[PDB]
Amino acid sequence: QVQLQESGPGLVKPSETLSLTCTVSGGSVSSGSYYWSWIRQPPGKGLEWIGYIYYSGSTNYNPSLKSRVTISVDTSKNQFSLKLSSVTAADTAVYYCAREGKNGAFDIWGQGTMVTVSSAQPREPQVYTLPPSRDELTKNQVSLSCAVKGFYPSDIAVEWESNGQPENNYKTTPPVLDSDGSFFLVSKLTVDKSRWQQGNVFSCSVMHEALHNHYTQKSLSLSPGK
Amino acid sequence: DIQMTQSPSSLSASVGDRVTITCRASQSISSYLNWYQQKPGKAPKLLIYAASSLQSGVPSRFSGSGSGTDFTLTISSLQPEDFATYYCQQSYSTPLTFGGGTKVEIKRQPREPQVYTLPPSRDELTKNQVSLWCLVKGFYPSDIAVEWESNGQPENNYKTTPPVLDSDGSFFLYSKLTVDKSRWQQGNVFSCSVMHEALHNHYTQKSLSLS
Repeated sequence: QVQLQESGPGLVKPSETLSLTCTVSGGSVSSGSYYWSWIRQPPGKGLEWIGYIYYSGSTNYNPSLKSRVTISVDTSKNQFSLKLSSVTAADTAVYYCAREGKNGAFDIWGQGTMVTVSSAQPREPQVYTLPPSRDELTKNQVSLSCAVKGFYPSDIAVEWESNGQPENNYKTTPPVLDSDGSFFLVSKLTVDKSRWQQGNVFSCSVMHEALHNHYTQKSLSLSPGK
Repeated sequence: DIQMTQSPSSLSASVGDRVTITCRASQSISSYLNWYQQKPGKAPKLLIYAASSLQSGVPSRFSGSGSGTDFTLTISSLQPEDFATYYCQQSYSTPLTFGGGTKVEIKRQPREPQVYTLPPSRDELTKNQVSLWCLVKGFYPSDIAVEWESNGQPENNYKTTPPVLDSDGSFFLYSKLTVDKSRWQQGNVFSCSVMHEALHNHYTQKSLSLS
């Protein structure tokens, strides 16, 4: 199967250029009948088609974005990149790279990479773990909360782990703009009550560009020997 | 530039119902109109190309009809995993344009919210301000309002996350009330108030005070 993943910085200052590169793996970029293209989606908004490039180098751009858009091909690296110049906050969105298939269009999409356009400086997230409420211990499953607040920009990732192994049964709220201009969110990990009371140690992992090594961990356990 | 009109913009349907989405083009686009499925936080997934041709791996419960200017996507019997937002996309002339989107929510039965108050983490007691937490989970439908009060008066410095769909079909959210550390340490009692149609008298409260 062919896969597309996208890279590039997720915070550019206004009136600067946006650079993104899509790396094609499991397939060849320089094959006719495919149109390597870029599509962006602002948060809560719809899908906007930017443009495509052919492996020869020919380009079709959206007229609204012309004079600011440059899409290129590097056949020697199986890559096609996107450049967007003189950027404003109206360009803050999730940018997808996709290929236009023989039949119809857009049979393979990328994972999406969010780019925030702002003059503000990155804020480092504060991470706090919260044990389940005492009232919840009457239920068969309990909720472990990981609060992440005070970070900027909103692109952030939160994972749960226990004993080095991933814990899957968790959901995370969307980033919420706080009163000071930063963002916060909470991740709720649901585990069986028995695991909490036996003293199992759970770990909340947070990944963000403003953290040292883009990573931090906070533990959360019922410590009965206390 | 071709405008793509999608209707209805939002709809809730039960499991097994037939779903019907309308996609209208400003001009004739023959049979070049693809359908996509985008689940929350995920990239779109191609469902139907041409107007009725099914993409490999898509279940047969998806079907598309239409030609020219009027098109229709149809799910015969809705499944729980089909909760997503659906887009139509014209594929005739540049610039390529997508529809406005149709969010398909799942119709089901009301559920009483569980409300839980959480004191601040010990790590936060180094700051001048602390965060009081109110978790509201297990409720349906998503229409809910959450307020904070103390000594009968509303508290202003609070933020509430949007409802988030849980793995069992219900919703949950968190509300963060930020208060001065001095107010918390003196033992003031704060209350999280929740109004929801599945509650008795459409109202409930949970208190939170320093132990």
